[PDB]
Amino acid sequence: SGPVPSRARVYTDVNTHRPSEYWDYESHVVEWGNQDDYQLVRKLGRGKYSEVFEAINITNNEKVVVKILKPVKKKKIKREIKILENLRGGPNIITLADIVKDPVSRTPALVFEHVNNTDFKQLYQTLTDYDIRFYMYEILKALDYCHSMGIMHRDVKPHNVMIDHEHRKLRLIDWGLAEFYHPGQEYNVRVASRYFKGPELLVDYQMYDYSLDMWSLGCMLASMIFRKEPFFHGHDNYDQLVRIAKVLGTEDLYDYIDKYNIELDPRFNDILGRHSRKRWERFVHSENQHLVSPEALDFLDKLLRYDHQSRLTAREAMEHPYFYTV
Ligand SMILES: CS(=O)(=O)NCCCNCc1ccc(-c2ccccc2)c(Cl)c1
Repeated sequence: SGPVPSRARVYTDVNTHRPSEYWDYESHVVEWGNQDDYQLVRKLGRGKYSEVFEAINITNNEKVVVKILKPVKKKKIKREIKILENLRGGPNIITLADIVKDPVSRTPALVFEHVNNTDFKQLYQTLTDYDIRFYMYEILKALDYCHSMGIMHRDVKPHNVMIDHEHRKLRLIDWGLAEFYHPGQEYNVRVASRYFKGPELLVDYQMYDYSLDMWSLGCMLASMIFRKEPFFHGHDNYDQLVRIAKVLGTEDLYDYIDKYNIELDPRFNDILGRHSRKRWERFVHSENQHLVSPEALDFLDKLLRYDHQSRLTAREAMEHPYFYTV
């Protein structure tokens, strides 16, 4: 038979009921601006096919962020531009302000609202249980919103979450891997960053949905409340599944792959082994006990499930008792 088909439990047909103009990014008409309105200040980082810079919009003396894209694949740039335009104004979503080209080098660049990020390697051991609840809820607002718009982010991780702690401002960034969800579509599993990859990706189950972002969110929450970064520390994509199996156990892994009739890659034969299901309390230690609670453990247990259909949706997650104090 092949693998059993699957579809999202929420926002299943949002793109189906919309015109082609919304989701057909290949037909989208991009109108470039003039990069002369912007003066580059400093480098903020470097990605696989992008260099991010802090800049000045000289026409109003306002700070902006400029992402210069290595134009490796045109279809992918068009996809990101369309999704960004589509999501513009959503809660906690980076705002694409302009799209410009270097008049001379002709390289594409995306211009965004400036976010004053506070350091990730400093924003730790000062953060409280309340702060973790607060920021997790702000990320869920972003996720429920983009999922409601028929988009899955597919690269949820701490590097893609910008926080201005002084102003308690959060922005979900880097929509370069984002995609339109269409029920029954088979997607490329070479998405997300290793530590944040959902079991569906590691077993090569192509018919995934929004729930993939919910696995990634669980990995970020686990690393935050247990002070273990990353939580699942795989050295490769095959080893990544083994690290998950050391926590969730091999019994539920076999239940998952049987339910979807997934063929497990021969490379897992000699590395998977047998593992018991671990209790979440096993990860509580003196360094992290002030951040852990029965509510946090119950919430995590509902996100970190092999079965992508059994994971909380972003809206069910926002209703969880872990967020009653927010
Ligand atoms: C250089 S750049 O483009 O600004 N990127 C760099 C991003 C820096 N990340 C900052 C970050 C992201 C997430 C969380 C987090 C908060 C609550 C729950 C889970 C995670 C924290 Cl503490 C810090």
